[PDB]
Parts: sequence; C-alpha cells; structure tokens
Amino acid sequence: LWEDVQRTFETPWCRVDVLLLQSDLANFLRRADELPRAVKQFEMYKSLFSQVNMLTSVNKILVELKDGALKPRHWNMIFRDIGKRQIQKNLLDKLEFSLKDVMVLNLTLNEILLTKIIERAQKE
Amino acid sequence: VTLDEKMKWLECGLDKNDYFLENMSIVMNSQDAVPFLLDPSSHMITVISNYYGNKTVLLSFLEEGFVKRLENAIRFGSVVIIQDGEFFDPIISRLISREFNHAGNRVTVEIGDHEVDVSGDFKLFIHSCDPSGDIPIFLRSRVRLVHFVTNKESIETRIFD
Amino acid sequence: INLPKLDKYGSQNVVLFLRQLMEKQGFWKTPENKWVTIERIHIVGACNPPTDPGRIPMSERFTRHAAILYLGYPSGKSLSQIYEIYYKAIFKLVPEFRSYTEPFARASVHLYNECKARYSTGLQSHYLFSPRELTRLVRGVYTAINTGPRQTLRSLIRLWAYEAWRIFADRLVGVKEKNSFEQLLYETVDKYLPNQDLGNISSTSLLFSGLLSLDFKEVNKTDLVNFIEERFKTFCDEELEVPMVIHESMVDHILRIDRALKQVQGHMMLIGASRTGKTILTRFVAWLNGLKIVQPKIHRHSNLSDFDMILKKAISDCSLKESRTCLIIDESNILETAFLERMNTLLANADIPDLFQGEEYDKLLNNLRNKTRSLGLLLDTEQELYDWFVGEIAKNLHVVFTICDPTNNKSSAMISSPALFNRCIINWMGDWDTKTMSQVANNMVDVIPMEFTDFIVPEVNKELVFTEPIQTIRDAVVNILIHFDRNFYQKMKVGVNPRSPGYFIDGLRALVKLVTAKYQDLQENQRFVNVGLEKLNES
Amino acid sequence: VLKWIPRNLPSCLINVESSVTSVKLHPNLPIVFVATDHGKLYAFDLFNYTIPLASLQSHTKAITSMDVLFTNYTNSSKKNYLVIVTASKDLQIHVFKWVSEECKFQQIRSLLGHEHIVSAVKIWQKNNDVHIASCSRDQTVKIWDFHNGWSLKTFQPHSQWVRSIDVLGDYIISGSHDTTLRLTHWPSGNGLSVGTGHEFPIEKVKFIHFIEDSPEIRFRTPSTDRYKNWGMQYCVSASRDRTIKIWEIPLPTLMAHRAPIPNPTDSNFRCVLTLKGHLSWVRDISIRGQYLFSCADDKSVRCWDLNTGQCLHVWEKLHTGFVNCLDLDVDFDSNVTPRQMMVTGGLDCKSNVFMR
Ligand SMILES: Nc1ncnc2c1ncn2[C@@H]1O[C@H](COP(=O)(O)OP(=O)(O)O)[C@@H](O)[C@H]1O
Repeated sequence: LWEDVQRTFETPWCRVDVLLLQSDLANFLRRADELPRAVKQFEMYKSLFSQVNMLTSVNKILVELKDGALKPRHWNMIFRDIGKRQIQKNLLDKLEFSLKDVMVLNLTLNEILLTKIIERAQKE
Repeated sequence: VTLDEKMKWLECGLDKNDYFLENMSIVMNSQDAVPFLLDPSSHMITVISNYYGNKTVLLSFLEEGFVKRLENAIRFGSVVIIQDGEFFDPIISRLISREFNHAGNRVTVEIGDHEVDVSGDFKLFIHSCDPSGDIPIFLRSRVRLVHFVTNKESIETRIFD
Repeated sequence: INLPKLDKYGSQNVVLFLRQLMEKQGFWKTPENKWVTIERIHIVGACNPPTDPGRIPMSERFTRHAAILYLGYPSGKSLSQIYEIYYKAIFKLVPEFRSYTEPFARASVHLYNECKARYSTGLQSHYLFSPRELTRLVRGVYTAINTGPRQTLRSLIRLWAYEAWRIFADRLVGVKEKNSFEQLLYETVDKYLPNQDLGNISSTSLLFSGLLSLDFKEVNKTDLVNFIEERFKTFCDEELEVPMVIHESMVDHILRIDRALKQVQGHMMLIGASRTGKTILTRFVAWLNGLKIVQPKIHRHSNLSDFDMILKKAISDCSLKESRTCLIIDESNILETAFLERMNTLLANADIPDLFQGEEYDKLLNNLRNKTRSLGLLLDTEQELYDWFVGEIAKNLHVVFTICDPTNNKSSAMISSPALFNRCIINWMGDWDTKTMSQVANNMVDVIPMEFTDFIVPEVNKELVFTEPIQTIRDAVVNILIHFDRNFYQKMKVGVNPRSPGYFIDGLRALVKLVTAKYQDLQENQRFVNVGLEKLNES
Repeated sequence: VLKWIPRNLPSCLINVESSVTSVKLHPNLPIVFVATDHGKLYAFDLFNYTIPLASLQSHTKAITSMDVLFTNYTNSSKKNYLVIVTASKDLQIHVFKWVSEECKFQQIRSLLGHEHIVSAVKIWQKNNDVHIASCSRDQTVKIWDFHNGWSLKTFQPHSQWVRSIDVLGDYIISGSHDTTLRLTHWPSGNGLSVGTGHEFPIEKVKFIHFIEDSPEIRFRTPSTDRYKNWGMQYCVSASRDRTIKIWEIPLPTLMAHRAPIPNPTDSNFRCVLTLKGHLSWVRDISIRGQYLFSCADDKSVRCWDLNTGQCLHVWEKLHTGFVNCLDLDVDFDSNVTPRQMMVTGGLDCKSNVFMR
C-alpha cells in the first residue's frame, strides 16, 4: 500500500483526473482498513493515512486547480508566491510537476490565495 | 449667494433672465446628486467649461474609451460633462447614486470591475439634446433634472423685460 | 398551437401545415417536390383560450378537423376535496387539530373563489388567480407548521390568514382593495371557523418571522422593529453606506422578502416605483440570510452571450459550490426579449438546458460526477446527475425582479409573462403612504436648528394633519412638506403612481443642510454682535 | 471556588449615557471600566456606581474594544500600574494608565497605524516587556510594543476583514469576516492552521487556557502528547451563525531555534463540540473554570458546561437591547486571582453586574 501511496503521489500533475483521483483515494481508503492492528500501531501507516485524508479533504481545491483557465504562468506565480520556490522551466511549461509538489503547498492554509489566483485565471 | 456669483454666472455666457438664473442656482447650489442639464441649445456646456476653466473633461456615452477616461478623470477631481443624456449605460449607475464605500483614508466607487478612488472635488454633469427622447426611470429619479430649454408657456417675462 | 403570429395577409403557415397533415394526410417536400403520405401519425394540440393576450384566433378551416376539449380549472367542489387531502397530509404533523382539517380546506377554497370574483383583470393586468395559489397557500402553511412551535388553534388560524395575505393580497394595488381583502378574510373566518379569538388580522398586525428566534412564530412589533433597526445599522456599516430611515412598512416588506427567499424554489418581483427601497431591501434581507448578491451589469447594448455567461456563472456557483445566490434582475438589466425568454425558461423547470451543450456539457457532467462523489451520493446515470443539478439550482438560486412603474411596455410585458407570473411571489409595495412619509421625515428632521423659531401651534384641522397632532415645529414642517409633495404630484402630473417619493428625500436632505448652514451663519453673526457690544461696554 | 453560577438577578446595575461596547474589570481593585458608542470611557466603582469615578473622551468615534493588563515588572525600579488599551472606529488605539492614587486616566500613547477601523485589541506582558496586538478592517494584525510604540510585526491572516483576536504566548488566533479561524505565529508572521466550518462571520475568538487546580475537565486540561509542552489544545469561537464551536488546534512541527512550521500533515482545526441554543448572533465569550459564559443578541446570557456541552442557566431578558460584551476575571493567570464577579455591558445603555 505504501508503495501504491508513493507512486500515486509522484504522478505528474497533467496525468491525474479529479474523478479518477477521487476513485483512487476511495480504493486506498478501502484497502487501508484491511491492514492488521499491528500495522496500525506503526507510524508509517498513520502518516500515509493522514496523506489519504489530505487528498480526500482537498478535493474541492484540487478540482478548482484542475480548471483549464490556469496557465503555466499562473502556476509559476503560485509556486513562487505560495511555495516560495521556482520549478525548472521545461518541467513547468509541461505542467508535469509531481502531485507531491502540489501537496507541499498547504492548499488548506493558502486556499484563499489559490482562489483569488484562479479567479484571475478565469477572468483571463 | 451674493451678486459676485451672479456676475460670475453672467460673464460665463448665461442669459440675463430670472428663469436661467434660477436654473443655474438650482444646478450650482448643492451637489448631493448629479444634475441633468437639458436644453436644445448647446451653449450651456460652454458656460460650464468657462466656469471651471481648462480642467473640464469632455466625454460621451457612445464613444469606446468611456470607462477608461472616467477611471482617469474621477480619481484626481476632473469635472466631467456627458454629451448625451438621452442614452445611458448602467455601468456608470454606481457613481450616480452616492454609494461610495468609505474608509479611514479614502472613498472608492465601483466602476465595471475596478475599485477606483474619487478625489472628492469631482463634479459630474449630464447634458441632453431636445427632450423628445426618453430617459430611464433610474436616471429621472436619481439625477436632479433641470430644464434650460428656450422660454415657453411664459413669454410674459421676456416681453415684460 | 395558437401562439405563432399571423403573416402580412393573415393566416399562419405552421397552422396551415398542421391542417394539411390532419386533412390531406401528407405534405409536399419543398426541395424534392414530392408527395409524402404519413401513416398513423396523430396530431394533438394544446392552446390557451383566445381571449388571453398574445393569442391569435386560428382559421376554422383548421379547427374543423380536431375535437376541441376544454380542460378548465377543476370545479369548485373538486378543489375542496383535493385540498381536504392536502390539509389532512399537513395536519398529520399536528393531530390534535385533526377535526379542523375540513373547515380549513373549505375556507381556503371560499377565499380563492371570492378573490377570483372580486379582483379581475378589468382592474389590473396582474389579477389572475388559479388553483396554483391554493397549492402555494397549502405549502406555505405546511412550511410554517413544520418549522414552528407547538401550534394552538388561534395560532393556526392566524398563520393561515398570514399565508392568505402573502399568497393573495400582496398583488393588490391601493388601499381600497387591501381593506376589501381584510374584510373578506374576517368574513371567511367568521363563516367557516366558529372559533373567535383572533385579534387584528391586518397585514400590519400579522408579523411572522424566523429572525428573532429559531421557530417561525409570531413576533412582537416593537421587538422586531428594534431588531431590524440594529441589524440595518450593521448592514449600512458593513455593506453599502446609504442612510435609510426605518419605518413600519419596510418591516413588513422585509418579512415578505425573507419568507420568499426562504422558500424551496422562491422567486419574487417587487413591482413598485423607483426610490422606494426595493433593491436595498433585497440586499439587506439576503445579507440577513447569507445569500450572495449577483447584480448583472450591462453596457449600452450587451449581447445575449454576456447575459448567458452571467447566468452560467450564477448557476455553477449555486450548484457546484452551494453559494445560495440571490440574483437581482432590474428592469434596466433587461433590454431584449431574449433576456425575458432566458429568465422565463430558467424559472420554468429550474434552469437553462441551453447554457450547457457540447464540451461545456461534458465538463459540467464531470464536475457533477465528482461533486456527487464528494457528498457520498454517487449516481451512475446521467439522468440522476441532472436531477441532482436541477434540485440544487431550485433550492439554491433565488431570482428577484425589481420593477418600477409597470406602465412601461417592458414592465407590462414581463409582468404579463406567464412563467414569471406563475412562478413569482408578486409583491406590490407601490408608493409611500402618508404614515411612511411622516416617519421618514420625522427621523430626517432630527436636527437641533429645527428649534429657536417660536412656533405658533395652529388649530390645524385634524382631517389635514396626516401625521400625529401638532405640538411642535417638527410636525408643522413635516406636514408642510408632505402636503406640498401631494399637491405637486396631483398638479404637475396626471395619472396613478408615476414615481415613488424621490423628490421628498432630496427635499428633506436639502432642507436639513440649508437650515444647518444658515443657522451657523446666524450664530456667528450673533456672536460677533455680542462680542462687539461687550467690547463697547468695556470701553 | 471556580464553580460559581451568578444569581438570576444582577447585584448592581450601572447606567451609561450610550450603548456599551466593551466592559473590562479591574484585576486588583473593584472597579468596572465601561466603554461606549460615543468613545467616552467610563470608570465605575462597584460599591459606588451612581457617578462614574472618571470619564474621558479620547476617541472621536465609538470605542470598538478594550483590554486591561496590570503590569507585573520584576524590577523594583518601576512601579506596577494598570494599562488600558482602547480601540475605536477613528483608526486610533489610545493607551491610558490608571492612576490609582488619584482615580483618573493618564494617557500614555496614541498608537495609529491602521488604515481603516480597528475592531479588537489585546495586551499581554512577557518578561518585563508589554506588547499590544490589534486586528483591524484593513485585514492586518499589528503587534505593537507598549514601551516604544513601533509595530514589531504586521501580517495579513485573512483576505476579509479580521474581527476578533486572541493571543497566547507567541501565537495569535484570529476570527475574520470570511468565517475562518487562523492560528498565526506572530513573531514570524507564519500561518499554522485554518479553521473552517462557520457559515457566518466570526464575532469573538478565545483560547481555552490550561487549568490544573481542577480535578479533571474535558477541554482545559491537555491530552498528553506534546500539547502539554506546547501549552494550548483547544479554542472557542462565537459567530453570527448563532452557534458556538469549540475547536481542536492541530499541532504543528515545532523545531528548536526555528519559528514553528505549519505541519502539512495536519493543518486544519477540528470541531469537537457545537453549542447551539442562542436565538441570534453570539457577541462575546468568556470561560471560567468549567462553565462557558456567552452573551448574544437575544438579550440573554447563557452558562454552557464544557464537559457535558449543555446549557445550565439562562439570564433571559437581562438587557432590553442586545448584549455587546461580557467580562469575567481570568483564572489561568497567577498574579490575577479569580474573583467572583460578572459584568454584561449591553446596548440598552446599561451594564449589569453580578457581584456576590
Ligand atoms: N426608508 C428610506 N429612508 C430613506 N431613504 C430611502 C428609503 N427608502 C428608499 N430610500 C432612498 O432610495 C434610494 C435607494 O433606493 P433603491 O432601492 O436602490 O432604488 P430602487 O427602489 O429603484 O431599487 C436611496 O438613495 C435612499 O435615499
């Protein structure tokens, strides 16, 4: 499961579909309960379970971030202002940055900034 | 107001008569709502421009740069006179009603999609052609109507003079 | 079938095509010029009676081939039965009053019949009643019972009367018709309900609101007025800043707009006159209920596409984000019949089938799939998703129409529109009465330079005082202002309701400013002469 | 001791010229300070409340909030006194000093840094140093310094105008007009968590401070982990949606010599209890021992129980108008002993007191 979690996270942003992602996290949540209590008491399971909660709870902001109005310039602005880091130009212009890089952005904490940026994205 | 205002009005190009003097008194006295200057003759816009000098900005509803030149003029107190009052666009509707959202250091008005400041000395005037055309009830209500049409139904005053 | 218009020389080509189909059993293919014979295809038409506006009498050469069936409104006794079932279903909630389920239905039907008989289209274009009004009354009674406290029989009767006032008598104009409705309601209660415990039944003494508490119950007038005052101060401080005087009529209009915006699918048109408060009241009431205001903005002549995208954004916010929008459609926001068609088809079922088509339809269905999955309400077929979409739009989008003097051609056209008429709570607020003008002026003349002018209180005949009896200058000045307003409106213009008082408020504001300035000048003159006299005394 | 339900009738009623906006008790003397909607700050003695001891018109506009801190300098060079910091709608934050030996107000500073109306003000002392916080409608929370008067830090926690604020150590929680809470480390201006779930603007926000003399209590005591080291576990926030919600603050990844970093693993508040029963907007909140006292616009005051979550007593029709403020002496602090009084300044130009 943990390998499945990591491979889902490393998936590039251009190849993830919001409905597909939601179904995949539903499958992950279903598979999580089948683990024994001994696995439950060990910390990596708790960490990945919290990651699954992240992906289930940030569904709305992920959907709003998957709208076609957003552009590579807009993602550059998001990563420079909210992430405080710049992605390489070749990887940025292809919108293939890993979903882990989006999770690095707190999303829940910076949801208002994301919403205003996507509002400007729609208005363009 | 005193006779200084009377001679200032007359020297700008107004007629020497009770009707036009009273209408100018109505237009000038207090500005809590925009005035609607209505007269078939176009000589009154020249009078308004002469009163305020070269700071007057001329603008019309029909031309394209309408909103941009509004956002320019209003923020640093340029008196604006609208050429046509018969037509109207409800974009400027926010400005007509005193709906500025005050703050501790500024007052702002919403035009289109821009929160543009207003200097506070800004004056807005509306000029109209012959009263044959109609005006929407919004304009007729909010805006202070005033007739500068050539004398009619009175005649006795001019011949009396 | 009678809707299509005639040609220059009469006759409708579509109706003649239908006559060809019914009589000759076929038609001519226009580009191939060949005769086609239709087999076992039936033609069924549905039309309103020709006396309705917009209906054109068809040629008898067409109606000669069809059996005309008149499916009128159901009887005057079938309604009694149907609403006896409806009231039984309602009173399942309160079985202690099960014995009164029949008199309530009888009184409702008698109310409907009397309203139909008294107020007719010959007086106002918008006096048109149907069993839809009775269904609305039943549903309103159910909503107030369901979200209310433990009802008592007097409370039940008063609630039913309040619902009757909101469904039927809101559309009435003037005061004579409202008094007629009040006496009719008294007569109905006396005739069909032997219980006699109601107090005053008028619209100003039936105040039901879920604002002051968690239950839809009757509220005290003074408590509600104070609550509205302290909420409206906050509204002005936070939202738009225009100072507005609180008066009794505005409280009733606030209650009406509140109960309309709380409906499952509730739209209202405020057909009054300009500078009354129709828009600001809607904004305030939506602010109380937490609805997002969307006011469409157009230029001199905006194409239909701009209105379409405004509607699409509002619909998306209502459904995919449960924003609970309160769309305010002013008359100036409508300038072509396409806008009216879009509004009436939006109010028709719940929404616009047209705004979602093609790629946008695919994106909308994907978003609906993901949203329904997020709420854990998975639906595997397109029909279920579209039904959920329609339900969300119905229970989240409230459209309010702000209409000035209905004598305008566009106002009359949109009032007379069938869909908007039937699907909206028509609320005639009209122009300010003497009491409302008196209250507004009294709260606007509250300035201290109103004093210092010795007032010779006159005998002043009570028949021409309007406001409270005169004991101070404030009464004199308010009476003078209101009397001049009435004289000016009855002299300059001829007609009924040309425009609500907008000159009155400007006159009061200018009066206050001028009095303050002139008295400041007088005070400084008094100070100058007094100090000069004091210095001369010192000399 | 802490468990004290005030009598169903107020002990003494204080009449003021206009509506009361914020009432603050005196930490040592029995003096009630009352602010008004006309900016006139009033000081009232509890035993002699007929005439105010001293009234001072500092702000032209209405006072929006008041906070009171008794200085506790550890050096004998300076003498302890009282600091009264008042916000107002005139973009001013006036700081006074209560001259106990003369019973008069001595203004010290006239802080002004906000670009629009300031709503709430909180003042606290940290190792001979006194700091003043102030959230305003310009969406900015400014951390002032009392001795100097220069804003140590300014940050924007919300895109809509912040209304309430509460400090505890180096962290600020601020409820805003956009119906969200946000815990912010004010020395660095770094956000840590966001609390969503209210459907109307948030009126008042308070931390639930840790208490230990009580045997056991649902919320005031920590939940083991490193929350005890952290110092805070829960927070309570009234809102215009006529409900009071008690949240649990997610615990960030603290690091030595580094400002706390918002934990991506958990960065959302989690509602644990939702008190319902008020008939209108809840205006103010105070916590004493186990009982959560709240005042609302329904002209009533309620005393919820933190453990069960149920209302115990209701002071219905306490005021003829709304109830704008409610004050109780803090009990987590050491120098300030909990003293059994309760004051409810209202909109009816009156300020009930619940002495015993
Ligand atoms: N009760 C009131 N007290 C004071 N002014 C009012 C009142 N009702 C309406 N007004 C005036 O009406 C204007 C707002 O009316 P509004 O509702 O926006 O126009 P409309 O009725 O055409 O939508 C304000 O300028 C205000 O001065």
